[PDB]
Amino acid sequence: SYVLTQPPSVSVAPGQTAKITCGGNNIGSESVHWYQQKPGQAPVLVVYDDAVRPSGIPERFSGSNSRNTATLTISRVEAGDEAAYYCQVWDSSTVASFGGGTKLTVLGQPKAAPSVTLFPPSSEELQANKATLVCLVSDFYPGAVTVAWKADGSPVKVGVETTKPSKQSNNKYAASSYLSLTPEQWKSHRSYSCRVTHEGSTVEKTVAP
Amino acid sequence: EVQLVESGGGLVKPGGSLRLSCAASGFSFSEYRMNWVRQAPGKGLEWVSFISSSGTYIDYADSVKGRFTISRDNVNNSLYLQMNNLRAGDTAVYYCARGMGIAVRRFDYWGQGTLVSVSSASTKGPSVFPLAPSSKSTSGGTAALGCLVKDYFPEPVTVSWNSGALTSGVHTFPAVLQSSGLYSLSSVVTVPSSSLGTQTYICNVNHKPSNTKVDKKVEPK
Amino acid sequence: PSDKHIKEYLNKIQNSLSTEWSPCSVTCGNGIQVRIKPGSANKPKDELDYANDIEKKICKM
Repeated sequence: SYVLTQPPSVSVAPGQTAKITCGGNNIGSESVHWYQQKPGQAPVLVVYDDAVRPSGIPERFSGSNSRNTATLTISRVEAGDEAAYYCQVWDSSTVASFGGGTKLTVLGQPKAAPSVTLFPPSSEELQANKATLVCLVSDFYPGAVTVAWKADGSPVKVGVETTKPSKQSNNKYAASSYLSLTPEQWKSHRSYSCRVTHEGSTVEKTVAP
Repeated sequence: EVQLVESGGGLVKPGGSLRLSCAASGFSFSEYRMNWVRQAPGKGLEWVSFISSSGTYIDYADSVKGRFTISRDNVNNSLYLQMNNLRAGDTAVYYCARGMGIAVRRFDYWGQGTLVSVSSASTKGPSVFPLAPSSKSTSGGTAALGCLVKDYFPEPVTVSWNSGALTSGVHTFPAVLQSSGLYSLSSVVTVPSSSLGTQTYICNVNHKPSNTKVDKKVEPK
Repeated sequence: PSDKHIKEYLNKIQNSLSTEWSPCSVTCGNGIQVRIKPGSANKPKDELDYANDIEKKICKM
């Protein structure tokens, strides 16, 4: 199975041209396809075999595949193009394979870094032989963040459950992340950190027992 | 004039089984490769299985190998996916996709999808825990207290503060849908650090599905 | 004439692909003509293996 890797987020202003990359070593030798998935609806094939378009798709959508990078270019971007875009390959010698998806965002506001707050387990939740760290992310734009947890200094990926980013009343985005611990693992370590990455930059909050 | 309508999505216990359908119209079903593609909430697309025009060739993603079995009825123009011993990671929106291409293949037409949700989840009231303000911001101009509303089912929950009298700095967050099938959420209000110790702060959690109301006092520890 | 170009061209003429030779891929240069090997002429077109069921021959232009 061929692995494809796309950037998580991609932002641009209305009328400008956005490029969504799909990387892989010697991906130029493979035939890539592209899909648009607007929130709630089914994917729509916008481009197949690298650069050919199905009927009805506007000329604004264009695909190229050179060396280690396939690219779906979107020209004169409209707000309606705000969606998720997945590259995909399936050579008959292997099985199908999708990229991770790229969230296009057409910018109607200035980019905003996220505000983070991290709450440690409550003495009343330790009471019930449980422990939940609450990391709340708010007031960011575009709506695309990565959340990572780090006990002492190592990463933790079990017990983590994170939300979709959801628009707020101010038109910025919010998200929450919960890490479930046992009361032993809580007092085990000297530190626990919520690291939130957004548009290349990171905000990290720490709590200690 | 081409449509793909999936059916069979619902709730199932871990280790149970389900069977999805895809009813195809507007194209000679019997001479097209069909596929199933699923998408967990907030995550990316994942190919699951494909069956060729006749059914001679069949493959599965390693994820579902051994437990899922794809089948098609070319007389009624229908596709099926029998899913056994379902786990939590199987929770996702399942699509049936028409395949096109010989040596390098694509998915040209997609249905709207059917939701499969595998959960050991039943109506359950929340455990409401206080999120006391951090002692580092207790000295300043502003602090953030809150409430954690954990493990409840189904939606919704209503959260207020001091019985509707405190709305200014309130931020109630959208809930997370855990692997277990239950919900959790938090509600934070921002207050002046001076009013800690003089003003009382109570979050008013009400989960009507369980006739459960909780008003939890939140104090600085 | 790369294996990539032969595979993409097959999808281009999928409805036309037949037992007889196809139009040459190219109008300026060199390409390939493709056909379904007589032995595989009653095989569905989505089930065709690119190597063992497709006869390929270069066309000079």
